[PDB]
Amino acid sequence: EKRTLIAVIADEDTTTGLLLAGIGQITPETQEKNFFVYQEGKTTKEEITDKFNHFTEERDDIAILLINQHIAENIRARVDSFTNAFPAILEIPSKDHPYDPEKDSVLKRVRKLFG
Amino acid sequence: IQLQYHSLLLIWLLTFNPVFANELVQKYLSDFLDLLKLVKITIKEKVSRLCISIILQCCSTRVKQHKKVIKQLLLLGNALPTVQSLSERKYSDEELRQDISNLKEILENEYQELTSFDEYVAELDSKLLCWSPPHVDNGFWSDNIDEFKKDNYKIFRQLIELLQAKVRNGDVNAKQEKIIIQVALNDITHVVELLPESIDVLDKTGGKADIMELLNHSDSRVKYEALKATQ
Repeated sequence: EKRTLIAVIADEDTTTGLLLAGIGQITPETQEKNFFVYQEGKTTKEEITDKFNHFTEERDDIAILLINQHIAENIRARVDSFTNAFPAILEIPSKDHPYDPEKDSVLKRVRKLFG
Repeated sequence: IQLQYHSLLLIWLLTFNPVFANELVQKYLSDFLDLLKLVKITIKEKVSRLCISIILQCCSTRVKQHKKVIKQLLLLGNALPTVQSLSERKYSDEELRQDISNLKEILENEYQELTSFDEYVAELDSKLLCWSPPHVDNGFWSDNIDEFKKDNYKIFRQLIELLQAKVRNGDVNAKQEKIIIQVALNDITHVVELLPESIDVLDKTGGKADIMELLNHSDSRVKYEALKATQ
């Protein structure tokens, strides 16, 4: 296999728990952990975009991005400008914020053509 | 109630002529939704009927630029949600009911081709408020950053004049003055954050001096937005 890793940009309630019970958080020979804590009001938005680039372009093993809406709304331009296939960025709701099916990039594209 | 009914009758009589309504839209545009709000609060059947009739006359096809005026009214004054509520609401005035239904149809037609850009243009025309629609979220602003500037800041020179007027009012402590001082500086900071080329035009036009004066002294919101402008 060529590309298998799962990557999660989510608060501690998601990346640390839930899927982490069966998904893990560390790479076979890396310490990056393919995740970002994203402390509320602590992690920089520029640093958030840097981590998005890290897990989408800088390293190849990541098969999927699983990103919370909190970063996505502030990272809107970066994720909207990303048009590749392999990382398959996937937006998720977090905390109280629901899906909001009129915001995320992929579903925006789908409504753009053909419905 | 009698005074309000008389005022509504006078407004309707004046607005029966399309030219009068079109001219008033350029000076009393906010009054277009103010009358609708007064009717919505007003419980009198006849007064509400008169107010709805006046509103519909303002949107009458005879009135010059009827489509654009109706769209702007629906987008800004919430005339479309108000008409939806009126349709949901019930009244015994058959004439008032018909007038409200016609106003609702006009609002629906106006909103079928509506956009927040009209609200942004109206706010830029006002330039005497504290907050603007684009501050709601990062969605519309994503385009609005290059909307007022016309991709080159050329169309934004009107925004520059609006900010200059808001800064002239900023030296005073009036509630509208402080609101404008905050809003113009916040919009300037939002626009400058992307494509800083136009910032030079703002910088040459006194942008740095305006930011310094906003945070000079005797200001709370003016400095609160000059901090973002200079950051």
